[PDB]
Amino acid sequence: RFIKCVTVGDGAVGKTCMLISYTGPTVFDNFSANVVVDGSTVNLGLWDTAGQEDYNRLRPLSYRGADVFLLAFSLISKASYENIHKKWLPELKHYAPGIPIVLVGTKLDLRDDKQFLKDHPGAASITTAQGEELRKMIGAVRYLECSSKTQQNVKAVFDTAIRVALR
Amino acid sequence: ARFIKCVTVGDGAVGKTCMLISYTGPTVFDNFSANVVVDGSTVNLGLWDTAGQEDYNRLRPLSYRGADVFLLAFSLISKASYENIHKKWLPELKHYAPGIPIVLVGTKLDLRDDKQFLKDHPGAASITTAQGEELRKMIGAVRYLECSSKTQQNVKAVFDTAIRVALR
Amino acid sequence: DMEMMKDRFAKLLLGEDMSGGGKGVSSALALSNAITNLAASIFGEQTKLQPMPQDRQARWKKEIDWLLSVTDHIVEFVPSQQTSKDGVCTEIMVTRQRGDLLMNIPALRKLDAMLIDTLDNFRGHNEFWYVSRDSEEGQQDKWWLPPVKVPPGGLSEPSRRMLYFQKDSVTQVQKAAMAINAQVLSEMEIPESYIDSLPKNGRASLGDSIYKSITEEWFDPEQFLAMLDMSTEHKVLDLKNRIEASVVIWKRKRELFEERAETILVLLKQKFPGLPQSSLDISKIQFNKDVGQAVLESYSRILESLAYTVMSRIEDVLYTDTLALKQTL
Amino acid sequence: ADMEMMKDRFAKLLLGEDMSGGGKGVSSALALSNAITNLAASIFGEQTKLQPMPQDRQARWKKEIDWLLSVTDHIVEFVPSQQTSKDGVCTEIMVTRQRGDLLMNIPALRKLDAMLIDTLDNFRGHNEFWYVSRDSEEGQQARKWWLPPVKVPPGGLSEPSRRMLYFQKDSVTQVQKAAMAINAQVLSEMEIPESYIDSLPKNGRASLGDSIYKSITEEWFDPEQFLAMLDMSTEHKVLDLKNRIEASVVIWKRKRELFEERAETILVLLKQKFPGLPQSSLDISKIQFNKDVGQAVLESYSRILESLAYTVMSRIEDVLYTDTLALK
Repeated sequence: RFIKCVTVGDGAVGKTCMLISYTGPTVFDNFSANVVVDGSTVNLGLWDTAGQEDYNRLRPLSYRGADVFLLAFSLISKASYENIHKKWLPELKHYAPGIPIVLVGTKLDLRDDKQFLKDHPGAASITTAQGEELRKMIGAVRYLECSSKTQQNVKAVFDTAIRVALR
Repeated sequence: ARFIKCVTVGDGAVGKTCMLISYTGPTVFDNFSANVVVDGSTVNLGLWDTAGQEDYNRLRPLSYRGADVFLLAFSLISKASYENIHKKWLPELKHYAPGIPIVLVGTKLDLRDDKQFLKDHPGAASITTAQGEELRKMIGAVRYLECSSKTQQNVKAVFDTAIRVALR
Repeated sequence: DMEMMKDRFAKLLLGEDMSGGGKGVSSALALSNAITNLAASIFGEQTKLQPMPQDRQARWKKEIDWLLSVTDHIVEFVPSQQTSKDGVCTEIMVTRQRGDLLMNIPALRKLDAMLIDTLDNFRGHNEFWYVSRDSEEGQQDKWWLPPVKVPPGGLSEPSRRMLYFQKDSVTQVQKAAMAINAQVLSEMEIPESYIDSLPKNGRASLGDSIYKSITEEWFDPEQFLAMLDMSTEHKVLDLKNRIEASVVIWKRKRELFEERAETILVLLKQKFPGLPQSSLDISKIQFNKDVGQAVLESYSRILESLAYTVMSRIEDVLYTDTLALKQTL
Repeated sequence: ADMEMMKDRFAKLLLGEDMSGGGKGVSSALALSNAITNLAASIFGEQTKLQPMPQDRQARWKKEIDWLLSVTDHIVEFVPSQQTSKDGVCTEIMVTRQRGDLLMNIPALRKLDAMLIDTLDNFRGHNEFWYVSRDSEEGQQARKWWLPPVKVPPGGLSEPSRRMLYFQKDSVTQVQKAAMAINAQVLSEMEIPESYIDSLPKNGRASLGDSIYKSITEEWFDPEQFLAMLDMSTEHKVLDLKNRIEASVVIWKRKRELFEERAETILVLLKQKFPGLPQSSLDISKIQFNKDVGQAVLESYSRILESLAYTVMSRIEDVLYTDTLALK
């Protein structure tokens, strides 16, 4: 068995940090390792999409033969939230309809940080309920909120991707 | 679209590695493969060294498998290396690769009629082309060439013929 | 410069498969991705129109050298002659860099250097500046980029002058790169898995009405396209893929329809110089085992997209200048 | 200096030996496996005397093998684990740790390596025995022709010298076994390639066959007498037997357990009775088609370490043999 898992979404969302977090100057090379799932072993292939948000022609392989997508937005950026439906969904639904999506909300440590939000008035916190609306809207298989700093739910994210890509 | 494995075998101090390095470029000869156009043909050539196997045989377990031609090498200045071609090596090839062509190469051609070298090296003793040719007919090699890594004389001819015989 | 290089090279021999099972990708695909990923990390920090900070520059210079350096060893093994001081001519085999690498790699290094050069022309003081995305002034498309600000009542004409000049310089760089990319892609082998995905014939791939248009008595590729819905970039993409699919089939009388289709392809390139890569392009890259072409394609690709980043970042200033002038006359 | 040489080496590896760069080369496993063997050959071809490795070559050897081995630092297991924050929050994470089979064997072998260089290093300084140019005058008095004749004093070696020589020979033969075991082990973990399985004859009898197969499957069994029943006078004949039996084992381990055990006890004696007998068809077939980088490095490194051991062993024995002659 072989799984291709691709992290997609805007810039400054933490795509690469999430992956560096999960596994281990922010550089994530294509990574592949054996993991056991409920009995037998699968080969997990993780793909970063960093830079695509800036120039689409940068990453031609992003969508090809993908088994599961992690759509990621920042919990402190409403623009990143809007783009999940305005920009990223039309792409995956063009190149790979019917491939499962896992909604990931990053920067969980910053969301209720009253101090940080005061310091960066432009940043704006997305609620869980708001992330669930977004899950049901883009037909994502599951919504999870995580943090690279903290590491909360990060494994839960990939555990979901792994499980869903073997359906 | 047709791959050739060309393994060169023989004793120590016969200069296999050298011949190989001279043909391509202590010194290493890494397994080297490259497209070579021979007689209008676009062949895929891969060259193997056997250095060190003359000492420990278990060192190079991939030496004979899938071979297409062999370069059997002896030093034109060592009679033992000439004797070992048929006493030691020919038995190995007759066993592990029945039916694949052998090209007999006599190395160190620059030294053979070197008056001063043979003088200051009493133990070295030159071998004649006739004597080399006798060995060829005896072990049943397809051709015999005398070459030299220092000058590159007939080195390129050694392999041209090897490839030509490897092919059918 | 040891423990740093070592890692990069070793991660590549695993072919992405860190289990060491060699269920990884080709050494070529591993190299294509390594380059892609490195450019994203370095270029991603270039959010402002200013020189690349000395250490990022150093990282870039040395890391890419490592990855590009495999091409130094990709050779043609050809017969030649040599002649000793003594007079003797002996035949030898000789080793020269492969045709498509000799000229193209240094061309791409020139392009690389041109772009780093162009960012360097903004060393020190510029008339435009950047603000924090999340400050007050920041709230006044790609939301992650620090909004650029420009002096009220425009930009000094000598400032606008150089902006336009570098943009042209960069745009010629972008085109240069795209040409090399397109060239590598045309010479990359058509994967066995693509031919298998192909429909039974032309009509099936083209669709009923498209097939009738390309097979009429007279054909005008200009009228043809005007007739079809080209409103979205996805649609042009679908057409290009359908036409491309045909051409592959047919190239296995029918030459008219075949020539007709290739006429459209060229027009598609001309009316849409910006299109994402076709199914075939993707497929070629996906399966390519030629490490030389792997390097040529991805290097040209990242350079195309660096060129674009700079074009993008210039165009911001200019658009911003324009708006501030339109706030008066 | 060590950028130009290093990058160079790793490049031709990425190229799978296919210097035309068209990727029609060889797996990364096999390229590395070859690189390890080729380098060793090159380094210990010249190390032809029982004396310390020329300090430069020793540094070459250390760094060069260091480069090829580094792939193994990155071959991992990706396993579920946990960590607790400085505040007592327990987070479930995923950890990387070196692959089992490498975590213990790579330092094991690196150790065997240093043990061999150390054995040569003990011969730093003056020795009672000396060496003579192969094609000189004193070398002409000497009955593997390429090794420079060894010479010992007229009355023969001291007891202390002859004693150290024995002590080293024991030490070195232990290393040869340690490596041989690591080699035999990794070989038994490597995938049996499809081509091999397409060469297998139909039945247990078909491989052996009729005569030998009866023997193995009889009511009683004695492995020594089984061999004494057979002509074992040449390597080829023993080797053809080992092939015959391994083919049958694969046939059986695929279908009976009694014969499977008896066969395995014969292969076991074959290791005792004829150590230093060539790799089998099955062994060679494994190495040929092995994609596993970890195992490629494991098998070749053990292999060359085993063979450097033999070399040093032979060096010692040439001294002890000519010592024998100098007394008699």
